[PDB]
Amino acid sequence: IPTHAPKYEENFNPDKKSYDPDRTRSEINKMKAQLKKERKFTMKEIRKDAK
Amino acid sequence: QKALPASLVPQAPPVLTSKDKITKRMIVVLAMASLETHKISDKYVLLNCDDHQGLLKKMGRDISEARPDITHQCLLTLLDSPINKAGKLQVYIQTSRGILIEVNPTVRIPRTFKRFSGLMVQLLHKLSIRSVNSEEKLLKVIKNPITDHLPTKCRKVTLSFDAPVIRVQDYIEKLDDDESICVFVGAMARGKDNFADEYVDEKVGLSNYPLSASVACSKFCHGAEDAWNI
Amino acid sequence: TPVTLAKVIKVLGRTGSRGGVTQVRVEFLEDTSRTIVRNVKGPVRENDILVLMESEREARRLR
Amino acid sequence: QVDDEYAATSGIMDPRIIVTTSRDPSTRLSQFAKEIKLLFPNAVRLNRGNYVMPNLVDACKKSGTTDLVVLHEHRGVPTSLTISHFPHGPTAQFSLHNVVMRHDIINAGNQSEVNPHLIFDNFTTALGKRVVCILKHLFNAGPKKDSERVITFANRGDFISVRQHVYVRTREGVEIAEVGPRFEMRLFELRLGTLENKDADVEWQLRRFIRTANKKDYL
Amino acid sequence: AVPSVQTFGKKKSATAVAHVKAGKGLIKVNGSPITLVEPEILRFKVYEPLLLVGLDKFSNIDIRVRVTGGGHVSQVYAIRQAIAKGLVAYHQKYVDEQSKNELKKAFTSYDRTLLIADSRRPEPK
Amino acid sequence: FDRTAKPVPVITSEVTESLEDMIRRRIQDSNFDDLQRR
Amino acid sequence: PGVSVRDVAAQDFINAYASFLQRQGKLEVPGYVDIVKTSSGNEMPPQDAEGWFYKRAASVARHIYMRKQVGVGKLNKLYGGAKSRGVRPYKHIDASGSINRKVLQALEKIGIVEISPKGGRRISENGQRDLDRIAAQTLEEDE
Amino acid sequence: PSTAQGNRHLVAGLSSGLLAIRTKKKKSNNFQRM
Amino acid sequence: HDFAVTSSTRVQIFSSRTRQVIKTFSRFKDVVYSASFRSDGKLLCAGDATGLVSVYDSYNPRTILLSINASTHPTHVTKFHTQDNKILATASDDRVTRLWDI
Amino acid sequence: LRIRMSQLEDALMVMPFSYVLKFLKFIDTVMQNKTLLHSHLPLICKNLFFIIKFNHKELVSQKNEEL
Amino acid sequence: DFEVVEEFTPVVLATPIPEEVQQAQTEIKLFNKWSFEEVEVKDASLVDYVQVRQPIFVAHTAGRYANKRFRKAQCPIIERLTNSLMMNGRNNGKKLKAVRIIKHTLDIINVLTDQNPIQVVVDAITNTGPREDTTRVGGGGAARRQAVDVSPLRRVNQAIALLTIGAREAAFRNIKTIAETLAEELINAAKGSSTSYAIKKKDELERVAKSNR
Amino acid sequence: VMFSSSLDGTVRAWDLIRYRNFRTFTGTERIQFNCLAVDPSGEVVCAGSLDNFDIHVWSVQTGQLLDALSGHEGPVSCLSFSQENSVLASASWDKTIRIW
RNA sequence: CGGAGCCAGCGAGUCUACCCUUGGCCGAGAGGUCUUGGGUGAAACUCCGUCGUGCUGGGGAUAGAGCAUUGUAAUUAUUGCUCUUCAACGAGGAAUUCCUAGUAAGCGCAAGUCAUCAGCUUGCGUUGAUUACGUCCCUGCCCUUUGUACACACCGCC
Repeated sequence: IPTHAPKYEENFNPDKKSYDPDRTRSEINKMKAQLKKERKFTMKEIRKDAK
Repeated sequence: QKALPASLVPQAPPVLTSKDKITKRMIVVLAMASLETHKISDKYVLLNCDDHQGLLKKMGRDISEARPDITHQCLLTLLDSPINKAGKLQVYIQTSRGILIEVNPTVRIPRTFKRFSGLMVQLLHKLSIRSVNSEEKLLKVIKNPITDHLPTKCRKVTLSFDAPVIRVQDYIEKLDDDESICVFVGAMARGKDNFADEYVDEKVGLSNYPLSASVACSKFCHGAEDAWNI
Repeated sequence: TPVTLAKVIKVLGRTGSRGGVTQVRVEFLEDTSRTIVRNVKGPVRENDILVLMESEREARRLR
Repeated sequence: QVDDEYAATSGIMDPRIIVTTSRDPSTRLSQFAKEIKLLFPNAVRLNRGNYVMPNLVDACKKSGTTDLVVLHEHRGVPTSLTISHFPHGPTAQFSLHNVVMRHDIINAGNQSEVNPHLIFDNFTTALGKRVVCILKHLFNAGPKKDSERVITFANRGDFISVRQHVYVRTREGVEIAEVGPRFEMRLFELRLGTLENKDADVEWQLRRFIRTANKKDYL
Repeated sequence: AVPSVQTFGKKKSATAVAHVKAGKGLIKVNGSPITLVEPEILRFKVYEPLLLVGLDKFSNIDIRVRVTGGGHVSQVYAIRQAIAKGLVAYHQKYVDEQSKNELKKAFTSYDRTLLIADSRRPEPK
Repeated sequence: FDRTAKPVPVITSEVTESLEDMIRRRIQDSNFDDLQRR
Repeated sequence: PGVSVRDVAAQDFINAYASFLQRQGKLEVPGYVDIVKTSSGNEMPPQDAEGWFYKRAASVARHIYMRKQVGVGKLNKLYGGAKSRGVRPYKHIDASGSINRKVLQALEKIGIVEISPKGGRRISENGQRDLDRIAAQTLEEDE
Repeated sequence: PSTAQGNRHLVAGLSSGLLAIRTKKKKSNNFQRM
Repeated sequence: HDFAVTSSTRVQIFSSRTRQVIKTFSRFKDVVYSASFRSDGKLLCAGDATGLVSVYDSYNPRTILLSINASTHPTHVTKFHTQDNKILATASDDRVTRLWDI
Repeated sequence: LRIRMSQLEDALMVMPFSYVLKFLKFIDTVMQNKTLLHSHLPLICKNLFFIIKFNHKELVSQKNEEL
Repeated sequence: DFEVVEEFTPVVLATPIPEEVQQAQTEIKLFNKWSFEEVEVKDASLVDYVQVRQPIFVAHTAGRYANKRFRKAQCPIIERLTNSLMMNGRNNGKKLKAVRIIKHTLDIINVLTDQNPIQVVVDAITNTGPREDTTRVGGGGAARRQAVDVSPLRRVNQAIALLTIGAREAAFRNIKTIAETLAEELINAAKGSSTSYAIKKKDELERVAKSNR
Repeated sequence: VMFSSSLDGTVRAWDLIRYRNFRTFTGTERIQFNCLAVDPSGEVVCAGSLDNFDIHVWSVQTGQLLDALSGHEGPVSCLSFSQENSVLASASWDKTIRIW
């Protein structure tokens, strides 16, 4: 039977995301998540003080 | 008078999985494995008897039941046994927390312990592990009960110490040409050998001595190899 | 193994059976006078036939 | 007192209620509709899918059901309920605003299912008496006086806060606990025929765009 | 001037009007013959009012069916209902009552939904 | 600027204890309103 | 008897008339045939490039028999369909106007159809005599 | 075969890579009432 | 009125009135060797150089009905019984013929 | 006695025919002690007549002179 | 001897009707091919639950069988097979596709085993339905099973279920389709070959019931 | 015992031993009854009117109105209990027989 | 992938020389253009040739080239179409929720009705099942414990 080696990262953490080996696509994914949460919080707060 | 095969060059055996409920094989089920993960604040670990004084006592449990080393050294024995190389075995494990893991024959389980610990953390939290060559998926958490994945003609026995002792060779040649054999062995440090009462019709044993877990696995595998001429 | 057939004559009610299992009282077909109490799994009604792999065993409750 | 299209069977007869969703509901709306059918008793739930509303109304009012609660959602979050009383009676349709449900929060046990007590807070106008009658003739008449669940419809500036509580009466007061869904519903329309037509005469509907809109309550 | 008979066959929203009169024996659904009624696996659902009683009942009468509404299977159920109760009504009015209730007995022994639809639903449990 | 209608009330601890001790008073003195049998 | 296009099915009229307009060869295939896709939603051109134009000509002949008077917009909205456009849900598209104008001009100069009042084009007299005859020989050869 | 009832064939396939087939083949209703 | 010609890695059914290929069977992996019709003329067996007898139904090349995996040697002759209908005799380069119930 | 009248016709219907035969043995012994026969006459009559009325088809097919 | 004349002129219609269609007025066959007479249920206790005594023309009787308890014991068993074939999320509602693949599998059942495919599928039902089973007697959750018998409606239900889902998993990613895998399954279940998913599952259920009887 | 229903709104029961009307069943809606049907095991009497579309189900042991069965859309013309399996069959002028 | 046949029901206030349409013509395509007047049609389905269990041709995210429509003016590429580039991704654990006939589920088409909704909501038809329809054994919730109400019968002090 053939025998493959298992791919896994060492010192795994689920809460952190996976370490992508590109610093210009992991960075855009990080800052897309950052603008989504800050935009959502910002416009939530301005519509509730408008209320 | 009987001719040869048309091709004497040796093919690799077909690696079997739960998607083949036809072929006669040997299933080995490592029951009551101690595979739990835990947080440190920053870090995730697999619960040992030795990575902590009282993380297990803070979780409530006792430290003697957090033994992943013995399912590690069973998994090494089963996947270095010749029946696994010949492709007549697959290894299911089920955690004491009720998590069923299917273990491919094609996997290379790492030889030291904490490499296996770091493998088990990512298996328990990502529910799947691919190969380095990334072509197939070779260690995965699947859905309970195990009888949905075991072959449709499969005698399911369990291993103990207090049972009518048999010999593995004549016991395996008792069963017929398409029947597999599912052997529930307990991967505890200690405990009652009743971990699989609801799946099993025959509770047997291998020796008259208190038999270790991987020694019971290797005994049943070597008996199966002699019964199937491997 | 020789099997035997038995027609339901009475679905027993108010027995304290486990749900999804109903006691029943069946009489045989080779001698249609002697009965035995069995307990079946699926939906059963009167005068339908069911198949007994053994008939040397009366049924208790299940609970 | 009991008004002119409820007076025939006010306390003579128990009601009979159907609770049904809008069309192809989400799972939280199905959980919500189960919560509404075991909010008020002798209510059963009916799986609306591929049901036309005229023959649904006709099948209900010849099977003998007293009234119908149709629930409308918005991505899980339920937004409307229409109560249609069937012997050519009224439909009060409401919007639901702050919905928190027990299937969302907590396995806190099971409910109580007793004929509850009912609290109505400051329904002072005649439209308030009308909506009190339409909200309480979908409950069972005459509970036991030691029934230990109460529900409350409290008007808070045209926003009916709706809650459900269980209670014991201890030595120094009364200790309350919150069961079931809390709301603030608000009536946006009454009309005098059933749900089938929308050609019925309107007794009340809110005027959103008049310039004296936010000056009064039950406008 | 001709002895003619009109019946109706309904399933969910399909509806089929069948005119039966005396003639040479032609059975036409929507202008096309009956042997063109698609989806072609339910053509025997359309045929069974003919094959249950024999084509010698249809050898002297011509039927025409106009089918609107519905879908494929609702239209074949409307067609077979219209054909069946149109043959029954023709043999009632212009042939003898003994063949009338022989036809009713044959269709009702096969399935009475050839003659009476299941119409108003649901049940509020 | 100006707006159409008073928006939906944000439920606070003080208003939930307001209707809470309201119904404490109500179900203490049992002055509630149900139907009666005919 | 009484022969027509209503008397014979879809396939047995369309491919029989396609064999007819194949072995007559008076068709003027567009030349940019073997390239085109009959729509914008079919990732490629038809599998039987030596004759799919004849089959389409027979199909529009049958369809202009059964309907009264259609035009190229009607034939495009007819021959269109759904599309696996990507990850998004699906919305209906149109067929290919150049191919439809080419086939209608082809059988226009053949003489089966002709331009009518209100616009569009109907069966001519010679084509009306022509179309049901090949269905009569369809039943004749498939007796 | 023995019951061919139509155009009858002899076929021979060659090792050259080709196939050889040799076959043997095979007014008014008023006026008619008058 | 039809005949099947076994060339390399395809079997073509010709018609006996036009002499063109009405239908063709091309989904073989190696050289197809034998191809015969059943006595009812309803289905078509073809032995292949990999020892895989594959029987389709005639006049439908897309529905392979069953693929008997015979010997690992090339199967050189496959024909149904002429009296019986449900047995198929395949001889191969294994010096042994086999009768298969289909 | 301690079984109730609502589930007595079920209590007597649950039991099989071997228990019916030993119930008949019980009744046969109890009507020799004529003290507790006469203090339970309608109960003995009701139970015994329901038992053999329900099990009549099998009882008349038993072949034993003892019974 | 004695003979009845009951038609007195050869019946010809103006609409031409095919010869096999007008041959179908002497006997009702399924898809005008498969006869329903001499189709017996070779295992008693399942006659009166597998229904083959009203012949049909196609497996699309739109009658209502799910509003009384044992009313689905007289849906024809071809249609019960069809309805059980049209189930998963992919193939829900598609009864015409299910009827079409039932037609294909009866054609290839007959062309493989040259016998009546309705008799083959009836034998497959009566060989597949398990005659014993285990319930889990609880005791609060004490993992012990007790063997019960099993009623004939449950045997027909579980027979059709085992056959159809065995055909699905046997067609899951192989070259064969659902019609060909269902044909192989119905043939093997009819003769009882222990190579089928369905009667291997029956033998397992009956053997476990024999074990903790 | 013998049961009778009349146009004055009452079903009532008659002992044919002591010749006493011992039971009288009325509804709640003031309707006139046109047909009745009793249980075999005479626990329940049942009656239908020609102006109410419901069926009125009374217990005989107590006197109360046990149920009002609803579902006909036409006046319930006739009632009958099956003598063996005790299923109720009503049939009404909405062209419908119904089995309860 | 490439052709073909076919089957609905809701609904009915318009930019009236730039909106929406019938038809002719141009381009493979989108779209253009010119005249006419102010809803026809669904998808799943059915049939006919070809492929083939393999990141598969299932996939289409990502990057390039080209043709247009539009936004003053592309000037961060407005969106459509054509050809390449073929990443990720293989039905989803423990647990958990809902569900009994035109029901679950598949499928499209319209509307947008003083609250709500367009990051969607509500209608409308098309196709349409499997399994319970028993039971209080488990989990709970409820009711009663004088029979009262008039006979007959049963019960016979929680």
